[PDB]
Amino acid sequence: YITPVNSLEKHSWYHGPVSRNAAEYLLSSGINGSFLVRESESSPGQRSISLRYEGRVYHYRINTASDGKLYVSSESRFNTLAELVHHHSTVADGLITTLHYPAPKRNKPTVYGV
Amino acid sequence: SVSSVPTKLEVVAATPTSLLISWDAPAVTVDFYVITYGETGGNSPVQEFTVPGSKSTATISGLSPGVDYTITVYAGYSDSWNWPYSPISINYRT
Repeated sequence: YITPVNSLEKHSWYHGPVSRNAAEYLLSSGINGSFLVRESESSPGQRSISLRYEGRVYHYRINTASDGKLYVSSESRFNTLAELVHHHSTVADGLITTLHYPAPKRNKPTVYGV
Repeated sequence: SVSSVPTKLEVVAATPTSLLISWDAPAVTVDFYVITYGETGGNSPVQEFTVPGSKSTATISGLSPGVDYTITVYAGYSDSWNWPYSPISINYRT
């Protein structure tokens, strides 16, 4: 029932099993370049970037190449997710803007809210 | 046309400093709703509060007259960030 912790959650920018909709909430008091990386709860391995720019949140799928490399743009592929994020932290390479400010992690919700 | 949960978000009553809002409950259980509200565009951070999932109304307080606000309502869930429904939003000027 409770999702195990992913090793990638050591990164300030990787928030784990978070939906598109929860990501928008989590980024609602961010600035240009605020972002997080998330995985799908139901079918993990499918990761996304959510990025804030001029008051809107943009969502991008992270693709897996046939040799296992990860990319947003097929022109810039990497061995690891961390390498990809570090790349896009100075080179937009398709993204509306660069990945500049990892969103602060919040306590998981309870029935009483968040 | 994207769906959302909740669905029928509207201002039921307005004052210079407050907006009473309401929405239609979905068929499914929602644990709580998050309401965010902020001046449209820039420049301030949004304020936020939550209400129980049993609620379909809320009062937003401490606003300023003649200002354009963007109000967003999310359906939220305990012990999870897997919130599966698109939030709903409106714009309103006091």
